[PDB]
This record gives sequence, structure tokens and C-alpha cells, in this order.
Amino acid sequence: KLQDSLDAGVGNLVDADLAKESAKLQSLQTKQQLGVQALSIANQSSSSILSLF
Amino acid sequence: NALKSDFDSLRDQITKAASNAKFNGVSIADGTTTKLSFLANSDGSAFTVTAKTL
Repeated sequence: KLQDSLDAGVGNLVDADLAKESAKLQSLQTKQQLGVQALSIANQSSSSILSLF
Repeated sequence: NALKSDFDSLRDQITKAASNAKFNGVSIADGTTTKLSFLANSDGSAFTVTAKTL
């Protein structure tokens, strides 16, 4: 019983709550996708000046 | 005499079982310390828990 309680204690100290991690992963993939879109929009900013000259 | 030897082995088992109950070097039922404190909020208030020696 003591080994069971101690293993349960170390597991409470270390184990991640995966249900939170799944939502964190979903939000982070959506964030990375919007960030690549914003990066492309930043890359296109300099093109317009060719019309000036 | 047999019942007394049983009683003595029983009280010895209580002593050992009470002594070995620790976590990461700290115990509350051991009687080594009167109380344990644990963080309760951002500014450092503690959740006091008093010891109960066994």
C-alpha cells in the first residue's frame, strides 16, 4: 500500500493533464497558421512601390 | 505470554508503519514537525495544515 501511495504521489507531481494540452495544441496550430498568413502579408508590403517609379 | 508477544509485535508494527510514512523527505503524521504550510495565493499566503501524530 505504501509503494502504491508513493507512486501515485510522484504521478500527481509529474503527469500532465492531456485534455488541456489538446486544446493548447489546437489553438497553437491555428495561431501558427494565422502567423504564416501575416508573414506572407508582411512579405508583400514592399511590392507596391514599383508602381511609383 | 503468547498474547503478550502478539501485542508487542503489533505495537512494533504500528511504530514502523507510523515511522515510514513520509513524502519527499517530509511527513505530517510522523510527529517530527508541528505543522506544514503550502502556497495558497500569488502574494505568499500559506494553507496551513497542522500535524496529527500517529
